[PDB]
Amino acid sequence: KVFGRCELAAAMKRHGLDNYRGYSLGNWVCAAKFESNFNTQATNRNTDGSTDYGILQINSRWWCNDGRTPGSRNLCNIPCSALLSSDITASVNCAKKIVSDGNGMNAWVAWRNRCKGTDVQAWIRGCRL
Ligand code: NA
Repeated sequence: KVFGRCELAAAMKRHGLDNYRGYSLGNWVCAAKFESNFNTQATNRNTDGSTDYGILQINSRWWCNDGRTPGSRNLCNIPCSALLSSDITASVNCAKKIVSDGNGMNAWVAWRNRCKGTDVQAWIRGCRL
């Protein structure tokens, strides 16, 4: 599913991301825009052999199981395919583990290079929240 911008925020707000570990909701919308273009079926392979999955591009070296990432962990205890659902629940729940790992949102490279320090409230403007 490809979310609309305001529709995504509603989904994120309802699942408890607004101000989760102190990141305002706009940070999470901005990170989804630049990670996946709001497309829940986004996948991207990396040079190490890992793959990033779903609306927040969660990586199979640490976070989910894809059966092809040798030696990797599965810290969210999910198959990477769950991250591709139209229902974002599994993505959000895993995201909350990742941001709580010590480096905050810097674990998302698009966030660090395209959102951090920018006017991220602009991503929720106009929305009925
Ligand atoms: Na893995």
